[PDB]
Amino acid sequence: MKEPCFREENANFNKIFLPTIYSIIFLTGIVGNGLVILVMGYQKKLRSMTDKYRLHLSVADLLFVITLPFWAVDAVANWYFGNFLCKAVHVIYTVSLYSSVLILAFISLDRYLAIVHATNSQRPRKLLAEKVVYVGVWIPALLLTIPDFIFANVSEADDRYICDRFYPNDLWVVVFQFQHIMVGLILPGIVILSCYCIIISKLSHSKGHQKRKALKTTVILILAFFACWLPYYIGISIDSFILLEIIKQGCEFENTVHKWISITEALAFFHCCLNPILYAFLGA
Amino acid sequence: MKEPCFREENANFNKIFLPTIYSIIFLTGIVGNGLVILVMGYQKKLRSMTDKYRLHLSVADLLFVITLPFWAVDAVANWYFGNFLCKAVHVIYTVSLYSSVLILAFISLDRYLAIVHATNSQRPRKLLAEKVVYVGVWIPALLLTIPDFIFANVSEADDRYICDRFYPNDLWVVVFQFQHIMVGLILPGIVILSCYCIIISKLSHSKGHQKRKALKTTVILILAFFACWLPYYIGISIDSFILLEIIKQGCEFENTVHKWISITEALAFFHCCLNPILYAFLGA
Amino acid sequence: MKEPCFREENANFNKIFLPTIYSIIFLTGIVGNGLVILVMGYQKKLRSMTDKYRLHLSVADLLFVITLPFWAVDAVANWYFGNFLCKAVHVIYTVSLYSSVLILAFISLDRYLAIVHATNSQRPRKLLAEKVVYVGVWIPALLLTIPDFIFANVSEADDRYICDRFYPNDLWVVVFQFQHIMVGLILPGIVILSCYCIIISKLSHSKGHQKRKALKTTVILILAFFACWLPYYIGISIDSFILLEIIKQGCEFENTVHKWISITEALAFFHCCLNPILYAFLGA
Amino acid sequence: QVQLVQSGAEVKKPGASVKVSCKASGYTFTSYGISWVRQAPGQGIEWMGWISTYNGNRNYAQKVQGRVTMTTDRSTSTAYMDLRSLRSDDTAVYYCARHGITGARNYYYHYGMDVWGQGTTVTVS
Amino acid sequence: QVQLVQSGAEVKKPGASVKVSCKASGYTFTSYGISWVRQAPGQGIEWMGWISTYNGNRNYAQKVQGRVTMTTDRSTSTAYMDLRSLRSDDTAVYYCARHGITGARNYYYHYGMDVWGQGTTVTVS
Amino acid sequence: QVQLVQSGAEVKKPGASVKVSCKASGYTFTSYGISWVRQAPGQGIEWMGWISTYNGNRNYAQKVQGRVTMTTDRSTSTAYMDLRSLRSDDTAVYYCARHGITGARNYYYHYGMDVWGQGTTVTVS
Amino acid sequence: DVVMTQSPLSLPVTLGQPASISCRSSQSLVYTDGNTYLNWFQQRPGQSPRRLIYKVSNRDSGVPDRFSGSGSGTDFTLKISRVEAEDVGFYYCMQNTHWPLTFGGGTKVE
Amino acid sequence: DVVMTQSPLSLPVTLGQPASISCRSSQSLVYTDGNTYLNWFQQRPGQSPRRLIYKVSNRDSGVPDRFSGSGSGTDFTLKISRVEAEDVGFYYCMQNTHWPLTFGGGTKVE
Amino acid sequence: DVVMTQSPLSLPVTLGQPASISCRSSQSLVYTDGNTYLNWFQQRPGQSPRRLIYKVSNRDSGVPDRFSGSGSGTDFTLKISRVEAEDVGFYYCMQNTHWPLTFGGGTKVE
Ligand SMILES: CC(C)CCC[C@@H](C)[C@H]1CC[C@H]2[C@@H]3CC=C4C[C@@H](O)CC[C@]4(C)[C@H]3CC[C@]12C
Ligand SMILES: CC(C)CCC[C@@H](C)[C@H]1CC[C@H]2[C@@H]3CC=C4C[C@@H](O)CC[C@]4(C)[C@H]3CC[C@]12C
Ligand SMILES: CC(C)CCC[C@@H](C)[C@H]1CC[C@H]2[C@@H]3CC=C4C[C@@H](O)CC[C@]4(C)[C@H]3CC[C@]12C
Ligand SMILES: CC(C)CCC[C@@H](C)[C@H]1CC[C@H]2[C@@H]3CC=C4C[C@@H](O)CC[C@]4(C)[C@H]3CC[C@]12C
Ligand SMILES: CC(C)CCC[C@@H](C)[C@H]1CC[C@H]2[C@@H]3CC=C4C[C@@H](O)CC[C@]4(C)[C@H]3CC[C@]12C
Ligand SMILES: CC(C)CCC[C@@H](C)[C@H]1CC[C@H]2[C@@H]3CC=C4C[C@@H](O)CC[C@]4(C)[C@H]3CC[C@]12C
Repeated sequence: MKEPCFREENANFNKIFLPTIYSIIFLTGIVGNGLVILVMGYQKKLRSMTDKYRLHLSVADLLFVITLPFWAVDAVANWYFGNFLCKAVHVIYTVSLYSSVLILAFISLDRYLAIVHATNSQRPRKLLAEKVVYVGVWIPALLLTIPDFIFANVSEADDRYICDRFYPNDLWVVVFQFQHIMVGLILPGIVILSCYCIIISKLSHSKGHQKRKALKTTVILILAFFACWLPYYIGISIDSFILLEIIKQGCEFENTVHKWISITEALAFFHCCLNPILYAFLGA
Repeated sequence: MKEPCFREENANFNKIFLPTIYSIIFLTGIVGNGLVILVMGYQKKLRSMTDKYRLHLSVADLLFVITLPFWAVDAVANWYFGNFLCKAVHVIYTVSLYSSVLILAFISLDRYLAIVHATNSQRPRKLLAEKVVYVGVWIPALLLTIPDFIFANVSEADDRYICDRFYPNDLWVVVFQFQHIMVGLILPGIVILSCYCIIISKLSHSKGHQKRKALKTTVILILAFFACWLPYYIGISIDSFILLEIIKQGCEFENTVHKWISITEALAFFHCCLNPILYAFLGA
Repeated sequence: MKEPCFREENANFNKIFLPTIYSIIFLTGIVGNGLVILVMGYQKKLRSMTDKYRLHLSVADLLFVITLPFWAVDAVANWYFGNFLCKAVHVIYTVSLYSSVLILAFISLDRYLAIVHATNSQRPRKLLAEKVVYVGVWIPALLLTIPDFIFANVSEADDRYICDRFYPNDLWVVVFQFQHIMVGLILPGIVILSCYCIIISKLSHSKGHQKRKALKTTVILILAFFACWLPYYIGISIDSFILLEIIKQGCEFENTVHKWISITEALAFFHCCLNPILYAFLGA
Repeated sequence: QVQLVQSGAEVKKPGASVKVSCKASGYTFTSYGISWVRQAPGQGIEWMGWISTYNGNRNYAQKVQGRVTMTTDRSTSTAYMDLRSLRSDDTAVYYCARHGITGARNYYYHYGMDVWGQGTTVTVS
Repeated sequence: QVQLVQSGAEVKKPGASVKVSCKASGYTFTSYGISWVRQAPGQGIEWMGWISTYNGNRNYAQKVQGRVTMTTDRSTSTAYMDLRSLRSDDTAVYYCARHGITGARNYYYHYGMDVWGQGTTVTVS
Repeated sequence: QVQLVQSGAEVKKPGASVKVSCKASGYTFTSYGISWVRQAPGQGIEWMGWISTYNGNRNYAQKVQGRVTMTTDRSTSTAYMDLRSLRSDDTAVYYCARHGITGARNYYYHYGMDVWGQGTTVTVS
Repeated sequence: DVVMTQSPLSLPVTLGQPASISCRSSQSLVYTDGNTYLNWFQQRPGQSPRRLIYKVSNRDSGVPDRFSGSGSGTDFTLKISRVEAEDVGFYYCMQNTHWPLTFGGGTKVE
Repeated sequence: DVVMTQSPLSLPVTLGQPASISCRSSQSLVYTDGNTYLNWFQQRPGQSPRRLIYKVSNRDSGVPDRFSGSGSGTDFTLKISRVEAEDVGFYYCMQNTHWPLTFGGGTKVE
Repeated sequence: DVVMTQSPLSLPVTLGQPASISCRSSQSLVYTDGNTYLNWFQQRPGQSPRRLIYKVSNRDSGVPDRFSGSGSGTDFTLKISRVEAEDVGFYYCMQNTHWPLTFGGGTKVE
């Protein structure tokens, strides 16, 4: 029941910024993920507990990377791939990042189990890496895409086909944004924070050199994860709050936060291409 | 005796940019500093020369990190903590960064003494790490906050309480800015530059593997320190120069440099959260 | 045969951004390059195959770094060094980056020869590092500067001397931009991509620990190289395309791409100061 | 195919209120806004207002603001426009036109003006 | 409490000069600028100028610029406004109002207009 | 030294066309644009158009646009200005002035207006 | 806000030769991205207006080749290369770049 | 620069019922951050002007609840819910958003 | 676009004392970088115009010290500290900040 103002964005800057970031991410992710997949699955033919997690993470990152050219084309020019490809691209994009973040949390939990009390950790670790991982990371990721699989379709306006997500009301958008941010940030973030601290608290009892290596590594991992993800989720959260009509600063702030969300969503994709560097320490 | 123009800044962008950077720095700094304090002081109960420097640096970084939520609240909303809390926050903020940079210089000097001539370096190193460090880093840091302890108070304007630093004239502002930049940049920077170069010049005489590790590490440290600190001090220096009426390009340049100083001051706080990663090589 | 629009740029932002980036690059590059030159050439007096490549790369980076103060002065104030110094600075700037990128490619090729088939790689490696490297990297770099040595001169306009590159027509500019991007990006990039992948494909046959170190290192190198170079070349390519009158979005896009090229050209110089950190793993 | 159907012609007394209905069929009703426009006899086509039919942020024109309301219904996929303070010059032909595009990530207003309704005429005496 | 006290009423001949003093007490004088304003008999309140009392970058109004000066004093915490080229229409009531906020990191101008002085009247004949 | 030389005076009938040539010597012809300007008898100097002599993006003025063309030649280092639809008021003195700077990385327009040609006069009867 | 005038108000044309109708806006109808939005509507009597060309110089599917538009900046026009007996009706030009939208005056073809 | 007019110039009101005074600016008094600054001053005869409400619809401490302001964009007004015998004086509305500041015309309450 | 007026149109001056000529622009001639471009031209009869001062208050090499300019914002002027017998001619002030350029009206010195 208020005056609508439509979004205005820097299209000229986006048309140059999105393709180059997408190209960098595509090249680096293809290189790293293909190399690690070739190293782990194709040649070893005998995998340990951590190798399966690495392979799952690499598969998720490659699945995310595959859809990047479609996003680049959409950013540069009109959508030219049809409704079915729009749905498939959206589904893959939603699945891949959820899978990657849940694999991050699962790797953290496996390290917790393996490091603190390893005397009786054989059976739980084996069961977690064999059976629980599937129903933990892949099934919920597939289930959460039903709204994406249903409500995503291409719209015809003038000449420009629009591959967008259409929701019948703002409530649907809000509930889905809150669920996305809640899961993705809160759950794995809390798991990692309550995990690594206890791990290196227990390490310092009798080991003198592994403790400093772990202190350096966990801080690196936490810094990278948070610097990649926090601004995007902060933008989404404040956008949801202003969509709930509890934040009223006008709507120039709304255009500013929309630009912030777009730029940070473009930037946050570096996680997929940067994961293979971070998690090359698993076997030691 | 000239036309005053008041500052105009991108409040909408700042209200989103400052909270997220502050949140990232707060999380990473709390994690790393708490972990290193727990590792060093709480559990070891027997410290070497480098461990004391690490503990001092961690304490300084934690002291800086503690005040971050107040800055975030001030950036987002009005000041709501009173005059005494304003003074205390300003004092802690001024103390912590001075302490951290002087500890950086002292660690560099200790490495110089320990590496070049270690045959007769026992007594000077022990004395420097036992007695000299206090009167070197902590006492001057406390003494330099007397202007901050005196001239910082909250101002009432309309409804908005302003936790700011008030100086009776521009000369006081200039003298204090020049002293700040002079000390913080010139002294430790010159110490580190004239230190590490001589260290690795002496290393290459008879060692073949430590030399390349040191060449990689000192360059990493120098690059991180300079990339963190130089733009902020450059902005402060040119602001002081234009305040001295020796730089006259109008005052659109003045608004631009004020925005640059604000953004770079927000960005330069990454040093506190990034120190624990850099200085995990001290014991080897 | 169309309406000309002249470039409009953010001079106020550039006058602060270029000096600080140039200062950071100058300090870091001088430090690192001087230290590595002192380590390798001045003291060793007996060099292996990789040390010669390191020395060549360091010399190229130092040559690039030397000209930075002239660029900083030109960005801040008017050109005050004359025609001959303008020509010399342009020639050194054109030579240094070509030399560095070709040395990157040559190091990659040497690693390819040394790692995959080292049984019969003695003579080709020795010949490549002794004779071929000169006519490979230095001679073409010198030859490509003839247009720079001829067409670069200072222009007098009002009071401001302009150290710029003057071409009699747009075709000359286009042909030279296409040749620059083609060589610099396509050739070494393809060499590195087709090189490192095969290297680590062959490593995994019988080695278990070197494979993960190489997988981490090659990904680091590729990510750094591409993140440094791709946006600049993308800007140059799209500028050439819009100069060929096959891209017609107005010319606000033209001002935006010119600003993008300027900023990215300022940012891409970090490669020279960051090379000594990346390539400290050559001897192992 | 996509189409918009309006109601029948109406005659009303001055000072009364009128309700006009616009049923849209053949496409997703919750992805495009609806603009109501008027054509007076012997006068150019003049805009009055627009309703987004998705978050319902209606917007008016100063000539008509304060005397008109717009209300949508997703279940019936219909748009209703109520006009009060009826005057002598309000006798005209009202059209219901699809205007703008609304989505989660695309909320512009220059993509539309394609399909029009059959148009309903109202007179006063 | 915070207050501003001005000088007494004055009568002057045309072409002379007048000095008006404004003593501020109860707060830090070097944190808020001072604006001098005039109220003419049977006319709206009209602004003339502002002095920052901190860096002394005074600013004027085109109606009065070229014939007025403003000078502050931190030790006595007083503001002085000298007016020359006195005319017949300059008979009015002058007020000294706190305006704007000045600080090391806060130098805005929309935080003020709170407290006024007692106001001094000057006449010409 | 740097100089610009124009052609001789000309007399023409109404409705004809005129060609004026401007030879620039002493400097690089492909680094500065050329602006053609007119001075009428008893009237201020009035601009008509500019040619970049480097990429040839000429630009005109609405008073003259549609009846004038500009063409450069690098080999002879000359600028030509053809005027058609000749009228009675076109009798005036035309000047060829160096204007603006053009380069690979510097393409501004506020650096120039330094050197003028000798100026050629054309009359109609 | 933007006001337009159409020229001519009335254009009687004999069957068999092309015709033109020109309208100019108050200000430049160029959006931030460099694109321009202006469409032309034909209304036969008793019918709802029909969208001939949507973006300037671009026509929809399902109309003859005779209609074609051209223009830029502030000046836009539509030319019919051949007048047919079924091309009689009212013609309007409207812009959708600024809020709110504005229609044209209206041109009658006889 | 900004010019204002107050309405009405003179508002005689009988004791016991509310009254209203409205003033509109030449342009929109919205700053870059989305906030708006406009205050209302009451001047009793022989006294200095008193600041009733500082930011539009926000009043200072120490004044009765009877005064209240409302408005946005270009149009602002102040309503007194009940007229008391001590509410006689001049009323002005001024803005502090652009340099320089401008006062209102002045309204007398009888 | 920018229009200028020169004052005075005709300035007869006796030899031996300084003179002044002032011109003001329609709008502020300040570019984005804070610099201003305005030059003054002297044209002797039968000769091409000569560039006395290129940027306001800055003169070229090869002219006497008598000419000097000053001004800012919208108001600019040129003062000749001493009138010599060879300083007779037309004077113009032109700006090169906006496209297109505009010349001055023209001042005659007698
Ligand atoms: C419609 C889309 C989103 C469906 C995507 C499903 C496909 C791509 C996913 C679903 C579950 C995934 C599998 C999950 C577990 C493993 C075991 C691992 O050791 C190798 C990869 C492998 C075999 C994955 C390959 C990719 C996979 C089959
Ligand atoms: C994706 C973008 C926006 C954020 C990238 C943030 C991460 C990837 C960056 C931010 C700070 C960086 C760290 C800064 C300092 C060091 C110390 C050095 O001895 C090893 C690398 C290490 C540990 C860096 C690794 C990469 C790092 C953690
Ligand atoms: C008013 C504020 C700024 C005063 C801050 C003073 C406090 C927080 C500082 C001053 C000196 C500091 C101490 C200096 C030296 C050491 C020895 C070290 O092995 C453990 C920490 C410890 C014990 C520090 C703890 C923090 C400390 C006590
Ligand atoms: C705080 C922000 C603005 C600046 C951060 C700069 C520092 C932290 C960044 C800039 C360049 C980075 C370096 C770039 C390349 C390498 C090589 C790699 O094999 C180890 C990490 C290392 C050495 C990085 C460590 C972090 C680093 C030094
Ligand atoms: C006009 C400018 C560009 C000419 C630059 C040429 C000079 C600076 C370059 C050309 C070839 C270069 C040499 C190429 C090879 C070697 C061998 C190496 O083991 C030490 C450095 C050394 C000796 C280089 C020093 C710098 C050098 C001499
Ligand atoms: C020059 C600017 C614009 C781009 C800099 C990009 C390069 C230098 C940065 C981008 C991402 C960075 C990497 C991010 C994460 C890690 C993991 C850590 O355990 C070692 C360092 C390492 C491998 C960093 C090295 C430096 C790095 C590769």
